Amino acid sequence: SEFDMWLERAADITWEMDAAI
Amino acid sequence: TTTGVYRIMARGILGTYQAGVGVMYENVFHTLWHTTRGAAIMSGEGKLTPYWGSVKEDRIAYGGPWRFDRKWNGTDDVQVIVVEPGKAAVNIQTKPGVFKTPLGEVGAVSLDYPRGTSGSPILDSNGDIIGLYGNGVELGD
Ligand SMILES: [Cl-]
Repeated sequence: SEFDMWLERAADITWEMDAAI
Repeated sequence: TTTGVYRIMARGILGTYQAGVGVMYENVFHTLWHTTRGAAIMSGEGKLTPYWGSVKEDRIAYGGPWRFDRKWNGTDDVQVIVVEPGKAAVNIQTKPGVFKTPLGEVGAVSLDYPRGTSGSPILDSNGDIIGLYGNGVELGD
């Protein structure tokens, strides 16, 4: 059969202020 | 740009699953070695192969050398861009725990997430990536 790996964008690289709050 | 956080998806006998997480930065895809073990990865009709890798360090870079060089100062909180399997990405702010090793002083994230979350990037307040989740961070100014 087939084994494959691939990339799927999940997020920008960024700090989030709300995550602190 | 192509710069960002990516799920490393895999498909085979076990159906489709999230093998891990990685970061595209300065035209290099960074992840943990055990996630891919040096296998090729597709990027839209374009395959990436390992450029540099270390099994013992459990780090691997596709398309160029490891680009991240910033370290944790051992004081300030960091944020992890947590990319869990089957859930939207989220930023989690946390304080790493300092730990001493024979190789040097190290920081590690106390948070616990499922297997395929490994590789989620750890950022400092400047937005610089200082390590990947499941691998930890180094101490330094
Ligand atoms: Cl960690």
